[PDB]
Amino acid sequence: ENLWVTVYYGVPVWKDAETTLFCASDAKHNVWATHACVPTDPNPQEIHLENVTEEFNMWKNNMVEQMHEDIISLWDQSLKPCVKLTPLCVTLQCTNVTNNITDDMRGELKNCSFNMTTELRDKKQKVYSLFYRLDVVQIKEYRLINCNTSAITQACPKVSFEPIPIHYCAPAGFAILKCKDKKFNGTGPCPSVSTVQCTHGIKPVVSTQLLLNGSLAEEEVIIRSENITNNAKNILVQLNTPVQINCTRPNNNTVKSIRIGPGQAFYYTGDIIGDIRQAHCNVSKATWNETLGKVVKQLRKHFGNNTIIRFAQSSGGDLEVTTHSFNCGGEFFYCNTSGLFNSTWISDSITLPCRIKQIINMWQRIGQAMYAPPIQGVIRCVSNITGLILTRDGGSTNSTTETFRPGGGDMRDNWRSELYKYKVVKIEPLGVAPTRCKRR
Amino acid sequence: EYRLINCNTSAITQACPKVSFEPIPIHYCAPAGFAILKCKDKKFNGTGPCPS
Amino acid sequence: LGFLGAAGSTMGAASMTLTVQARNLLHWGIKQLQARVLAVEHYLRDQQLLGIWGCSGKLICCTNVPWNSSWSNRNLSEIWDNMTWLQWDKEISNYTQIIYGLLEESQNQQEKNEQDLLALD
Amino acid sequence: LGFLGAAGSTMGAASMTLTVQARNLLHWGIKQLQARVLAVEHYLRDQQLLGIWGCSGKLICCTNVPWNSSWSNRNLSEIWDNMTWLQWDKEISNYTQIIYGLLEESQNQQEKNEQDLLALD
Amino acid sequence: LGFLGAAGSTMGAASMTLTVQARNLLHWGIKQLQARVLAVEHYLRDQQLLGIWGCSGKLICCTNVPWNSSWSNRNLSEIWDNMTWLQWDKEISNYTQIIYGLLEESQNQQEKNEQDLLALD
Ligand SMILES: *[C@@H]1O[C@H](CO)[C@@H](O[C@@H]2O[C@H](CO)[C@@H](O)[C@H](O)[C@H]2NC(C)=O)[C@H](O)[C@H]1NC(C)=O
Ligand SMILES: *[C@@H]1O[C@H](CO)[C@@H](O[C@@H]2O[C@H](CO)[C@@H](O)[C@H](O)[C@H]2NC(C)=O)[C@H](O)[C@H]1NC(C)=O
Ligand SMILES: *[C@@H]1O[C@H](CO)[C@@H](O[C@@H]2O[C@H](CO)[C@@H](O)[C@H](O)[C@H]2NC(C)=O)[C@H](O)[C@H]1NC(C)=O
Ligand SMILES: *[C@@H]1O[C@H](CO)[C@@H](O[C@@H]2O[C@H](CO)[C@@H](O)[C@H](O)[C@H]2NC(C)=O)[C@H](O)[C@H]1NC(C)=O
Ligand SMILES: *[C@@H]1O[C@H](CO)[C@@H](O[C@@H]2O[C@H](CO)[C@@H](O)[C@H](O)[C@H]2NC(C)=O)[C@H](O)[C@H]1NC(C)=O
Ligand SMILES: *[C@@H]1O[C@H](CO)[C@@H](O[C@@H]2O[C@H](CO)[C@@H](O)[C@H](O)[C@H]2NC(C)=O)[C@H](O)[C@H]1NC(C)=O
Ligand SMILES: *[C@@H]1O[C@H](CO)[C@@H](O[C@@H]2O[C@H](CO)[C@@H](O)[C@H](O)[C@H]2NC(C)=O)[C@H](O)[C@H]1NC(C)=O
Ligand SMILES: *[C@@H]1O[C@H](CO)[C@@H](O)[C@H](O)[C@H]1NC(C)=O
Ligand SMILES: *[C@@H]1O[C@H](CO)[C@@H](O)[C@H](O)[C@H]1NC(C)=O
Ligand SMILES: *[C@@H]1O[C@H](CO)[C@@H](O)[C@H](O)[C@H]1NC(C)=O
Ligand SMILES: *[C@@H]1O[C@H](CO)[C@@H](O)[C@H](O)[C@H]1NC(C)=O
Ligand SMILES: *[C@@H]1O[C@H](CO)[C@@H](O)[C@H](O)[C@H]1NC(C)=O
Ligand SMILES: *[C@@H]1O[C@H](CO)[C@@H](O)[C@H](O)[C@H]1NC(C)=O
Ligand SMILES: *[C@@H]1O[C@H](CO)[C@@H](O)[C@H](O)[C@H]1NC(C)=O
Ligand SMILES: *[C@@H]1O[C@H](CO)[C@@H](O)[C@H](O)[C@H]1NC(C)=O
Ligand SMILES: *[C@@H]1O[C@H](CO)[C@@H](O)[C@H](O)[C@H]1NC(C)=O
Ligand SMILES: *[C@@H]1O[C@H](CO)[C@@H](O)[C@H](O)[C@H]1NC(C)=O
Ligand SMILES: *[C@@H]1O[C@H](CO)[C@@H](O)[C@H](O)[C@H]1NC(C)=O
Ligand SMILES: *[C@@H]1O[C@H](CO)[C@@H](O)[C@H](O)[C@H]1NC(C)=O
Ligand SMILES: *[C@@H]1O[C@H](CO)[C@@H](O)[C@H](O)[C@H]1NC(C)=O
Ligand SMILES: *[C@@H]1O[C@H](CO)[C@@H](O)[C@H](O)[C@H]1NC(C)=O
Ligand SMILES: *[C@@H]1O[C@H](CO)[C@@H](O)[C@H](O)[C@H]1NC(C)=O
Ligand SMILES: *[C@@H]1O[C@H](CO)[C@@H](O)[C@H](O)[C@H]1NC(C)=O
Ligand SMILES: *[C@@H]1O[C@H](CO)[C@@H](O)[C@H](O)[C@H]1NC(C)=O
Ligand SMILES: *[C@@H]1O[C@H](CO)[C@@H](O)[C@H](O)[C@H]1NC(C)=O
Ligand SMILES: *[C@@H]1O[C@H](CO)[C@@H](O)[C@H](O)[C@H]1NC(C)=O
Ligand SMILES: *[C@@H]1O[C@H](CO)[C@@H](O)[C@H](O)[C@H]1NC(C)=O
Ligand SMILES: *[C@@H]1O[C@H](CO)[C@@H](O)[C@H](O)[C@H]1NC(C)=O
Ligand SMILES: *[C@@H]1O[C@H](CO)[C@@H](O)[C@H](O)[C@H]1NC(C)=O
Ligand SMILES: *[C@@H]1O[C@H](CO)[C@@H](O)[C@H](O)[C@H]1NC(C)=O
Repeated sequence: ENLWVTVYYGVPVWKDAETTLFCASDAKHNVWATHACVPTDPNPQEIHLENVTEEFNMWKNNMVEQMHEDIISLWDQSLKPCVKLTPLCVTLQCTNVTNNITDDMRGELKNCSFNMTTELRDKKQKVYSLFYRLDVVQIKEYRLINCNTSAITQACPKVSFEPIPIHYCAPAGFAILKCKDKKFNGTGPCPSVSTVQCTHGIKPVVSTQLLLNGSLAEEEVIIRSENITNNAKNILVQLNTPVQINCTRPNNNTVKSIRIGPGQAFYYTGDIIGDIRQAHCNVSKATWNETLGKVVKQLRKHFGNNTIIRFAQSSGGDLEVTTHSFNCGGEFFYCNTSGLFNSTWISDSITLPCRIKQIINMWQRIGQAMYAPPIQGVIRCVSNITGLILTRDGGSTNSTTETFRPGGGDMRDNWRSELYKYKVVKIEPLGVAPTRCKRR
Repeated sequence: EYRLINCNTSAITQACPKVSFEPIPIHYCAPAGFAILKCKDKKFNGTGPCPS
Repeated sequence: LGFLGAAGSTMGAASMTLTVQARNLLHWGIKQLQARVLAVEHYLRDQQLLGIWGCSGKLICCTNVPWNSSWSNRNLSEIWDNMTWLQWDKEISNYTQIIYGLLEESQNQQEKNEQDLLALD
Repeated sequence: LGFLGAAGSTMGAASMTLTVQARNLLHWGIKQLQARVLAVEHYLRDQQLLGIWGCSGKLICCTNVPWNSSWSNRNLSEIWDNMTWLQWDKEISNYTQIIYGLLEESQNQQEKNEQDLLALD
Repeated sequence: LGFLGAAGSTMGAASMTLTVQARNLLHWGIKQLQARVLAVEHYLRDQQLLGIWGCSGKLICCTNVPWNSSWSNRNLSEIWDNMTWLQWDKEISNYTQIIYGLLEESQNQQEKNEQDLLALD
């Protein structure tokens, strides 16, 4: 009939949008966000949206990029007041350590000495310290790793590396949607959708080949990838059960320090008390055996019936991607994961060797490097696997078998495991309608 | 033999010779939506109700 | 009854919550400020559209622009009682700029002149 | 009668100055930006609240919410002549959340529906 | 008649374009933010001034404050047909603050009182 344009304001309609999110945390010095952010809402609200099928796509989620940039900038701030080690690039003559030692690959630990500067410009001192083979390159005469490629900064010993959960909250005019559907593969319409003011806290845990200290799947192991048929893509696997990791460093190392210049001091590994033994991490055999069987069953659903599934160690690449990185106590460990992936599937514990490196580059940036200070005493660290990163050696159509190897090298993929649940939308309050009416 | 005091503690920066340390009076002003109240009382000890 | 709780409701039912929705529309330091400044600017721009239409005093208003029903062949009961606002916004997504242009030009321009003529005498 | 000169005056006398008060409501660069953005966000919040009440066009308006005598056991002449706004604001500070909620529920939500029905018919 | 195209026209003709003009009124990070914030504060202050005058809902309005014959020695039709707004603004630039004060003081202060009495009844 005689229909007319009408206008409504406050209309409950939203559109896809990207905006800066405000960081907050539930949390003395720490490298993490607690210094750069504000307190959270003690009682977060959630509203279920009935009859809503809103589409999610984790692979396009901009929240991943926003977190990455905040984490990198956040981490860099912690090194700005800290000591520079530029004076330490020297001839560094070294010899083999001889002691009551079960050792490792021979030459792994070395006794080194160098001419070092003092508080006064007029004076020098002779010092010695222990170094790991990974941090030393032969020119006998030696150089520290990256002495010809980058400046090295010593991390301040007072600052903790222990992860602190980070929450993100919407600005006014925006809302964060959450997918509640169980067994969601990260894409397509979500059967159950709710709105939250803020996200659940996410810890910035850094690891390779395995995802540590994250969320678990609600019912069954979930396998997802940007493209399941493309062997190039990383496959993220979320476990529905925990598997622990027990790492230790038994050697009882000691720490000594010397003042360098008027404003700086250097910390180094001193004599080791007692027998010298290999650092290592345990993985339970029985638990892992069950865990693999569950993953294989789910893989068969994606890759078809009667395909023989095998696992193997990475064929190549840098230590960062061929080994499992840890940060325990501030010490950086690299472990050989072989024996976790050493299996074929058709139908009490494992001990992995580890190596310690004091010079690291967590974000793989060229021209950057950090020196961790040594930690005094024996270290024990207990954490758990909540997922895996896998890649295929396949893409071949000429076989009835398939093989998987660990992936890694991109930190953003770890955050996807917690952020796949969330989407950001903008609220558009204005709209119009046909209903018949009259006005003067 | 001598050492400059605190060479064992900190870097020392020379003050620039062209920069005066002479005090300059500073006034503080409110942003919009705010106002500053001033007590006009005498023999006020800095606390309690101000009569003016 | 909470924010966006109306999303699953029919367009008619949703009208009960419009006021509730309105209340919620209003280095790192730079990023935070940019978000807040833009949120304010966006809010003000929507208010300007209403101000031109003369609808700024109300959440709900009528206009003098005819519906031109050929835009969508639906009955009022088919729209108001059987559909959400989310679905509706898609149905008229290609006509929104037209409707807004009609409101600013075909209504406000006639109304301001008639009101002025009455004021003059 | 300068800014806040009315603060010591009786609530009735204070009404003469409401316009004057309204006129005054509206890393160094970061300090300037934070102060200015907050001043604007605050200003808009007060205006939005009046807009819900429908009082945004006036400094003074009436509403359809009846007074609950339990909020204050006083006569009208008692409040207007024997009290300042500073004293009054403290006296009913427990009930301001209630009054604001009543204004929306009893007037804004009710009137927009009745007026829409008249417009529809 | 594009943006400011009206400036070349006489004052009467310019009234056709008021809506067009209205649409356009609304380290490195500091420059961006300060420019945006100042633009917003200026915009809001003009709306506040109209709100005091009671003309906030209209592009054009009339008041009951009489024109002082000393403000300009011109005929009414002369001003509308023989001048541009750019010229007109200069001729009364000495009296703008006086006119603004009169609108606020001489009229709106009385209307709010009469409305209170009518509402009271
Ligand atoms: C520390 O001792 C080990 C073991 O003798 C040295 O490694 C040997 O190096 C020689 C000479 O090139 C080789 O012929 C051997 O095969 C190495 N033995 C191994 C790998 O078991 C190592 O060079 C010594 N380190 C230093 C600094 O002298
Ligand atoms: C910094 O020094 C290292 C060690 O000399 C260089 O790495 C060597 O590169 C040459 C090129 O002829 C190779 O033959 C060696 O095998 C490398 N040595 C090691 C231990 O890997 C490095 O190239 C120098 N600078 C840069 C930027 O690489
Ligand atoms: C998650 O599962 C959905 C199905 O629930 C996948 O959607 C597929 O989309 C493609 C588009 O070309 C269709 O051809 C498929 O038929 C759909 N599903 C199936 C089973 O074929 C979606 O791609 C999945 N996401 C991922 C990352 O695998
Ligand atoms: C590991 O080394 C530390 C020292 O770095 C040992 O701690 C010492 O324990 C003895 C016990 O009598 C104390 O008297 C010392 O004062 C301690 N040294 C400190 C606190 O610096 C520790 O016992 C060693 N652990 C062993 C041998 O298992
Ligand atoms: C990981 O498992 C290994 C093997 O059971 C543990 O090795 C034993 O450790 C105890 C001391 O805790 C020694 O007395 C045994 O001789 C070790 N057995 C060996 C070397 O075969 C290891 O301690 C476990 N790690 C942790 C942190 O519990
Ligand atoms: C982890 O350890 C294994 C050995 O246990 C390394 O692999 C060996 O590589 C050699 C040379 O290709 C083979 O001959 C061996 O058969 C491999 N394993 C064996 C024999 O058990 C593997 O490279 C190590 N991983 C890393 C990252 O160093
Ligand atoms: C994963 O979380 C667990 C539990 O918080 C971590 O274990 C704790 O580590 C801190 C820091 O060393 C200790 O103060 C706690 O006492 C530990 N809790 C225990 C032993 O129950 C574990 O370190 C985390 N993993 C990572 C990689 O951060
Ligand atoms: C869908 O909307 C209707 C509206 O009456 C509501 O009753 C229903 O609960 C909503 N969803 C479900 C699953 O019921
Ligand atoms: C090795 O053990 C022996 C016997 O306890 C002890 O005498 C010795 O000090 C230890 N190591 C060295 C380098 O002497
Ligand atoms: C330190 O310098 C002296 C004098 O040249 C030299 O004899 C000594 O070997 C140097 N020490 C080291 C560790 O190089
Ligand atoms: C996965 O990659 C294959 C390569 O042939 C492509 O055909 C297919 O469309 C991709 N699937 C996607 C993008 O979902
Ligand atoms: C750590 O030790 C516990 C027993 O204390 C064991 O249950 C668990 O599997 C271990 N975690 C590993 C080996 O990752
Ligand atoms: C390194 O060599 C020096 C030679 O004097 C020795 O005194 C020192 O104990 C050695 N350090 C270790 C850890 O063996
Ligand atoms: C894991 O346990 C099963 C029995 O539950 C056993 O058959 C299998 O051999 C074990 N591990 C491997 C790699 O097969
Ligand atoms: C293989 O196919 C059968 C049905 O013929 C099915 O029951 C079984 O689960 C399949 N195995 C897979 C998908 O691994
Ligand atoms: C890995 O698997 C191969 C093939 O079955 C076997 O020969 C090898 O011994 C296994 N490695 C370990 C450490 O069990
Ligand atoms: C895995 O480790 C985390 C560390 O915070 C702990 O909270 C969680 O309960 C662990 N899961 C287990 C032990 O199943
Ligand atoms: C620096 O020398 C002063 C001389 O009084 C002494 O008091 C102070 O402890 C020294 N500082 C350090 C860090 O040794
Ligand atoms: C419906 O509106 C369109 C413009 O959006 C117009 O072209 C068409 O003629 C209209 N139908 C009528 C007026 O019947
Ligand atoms: C809309 O529905 C009414 C009854 O509510 C009916 O009378 C009318 O014909 C319908 N309009 C159409 C189908 O265009
Ligand atoms: C409501 O719309 C659906 C499609 O969304 C349609 O299938 C159904 O018939 C409609 N119900 C009516 C018109 O009563
Ligand atoms: C509106 O435009 C979209 C493409 O952007 C088109 O798919 C849709 O059919 C159009 N709607 C109408 C009613 O023409
Ligand atoms: C203060 O009180 C006196 C009466 O005692 C009154 O005349 C005066 O106006 C009051 N001042 C103010 C600012 O209200
Ligand atoms: C006044 O407030 C009390 C307490 O909330 C309430 O019980 C009473 O019903 C209210 N009276 C209203 C209209 O009278
Ligand atoms: C308020 O009215 C009552 C009526 O009994 C009266 O007793 C009381 O004195 C009045 N209060 C004032 C301040 O006039
Ligand atoms: C108003 O609220 C305050 C804070 O709870 C309370 O102390 C005061 O007694 C209240 N006034 C009343 C209930 O009249
Ligand atoms: C008009 O202007 C004259 C001065 O030219 C002034 O004396 C008179 O008071 C004014 N009338 C007003 C402001 O009503
Ligand atoms: C105003 O009109 C009068 C006649 O009413 C005329 O005499 C006078 O010149 C006009 N003033 C002008 C055009 O400035
Ligand atoms: C305005 O009036 C003046 C009087 O000298 C005249 O010269 C001029 O042409 C007029 N402008 C017009 C009519 O546009
Ligand atoms: C306005 O003020 C200026 C000040 O220089 C003066 O020159 C001009 O004549 C004044 N205009 C009027 C109409 O008085």
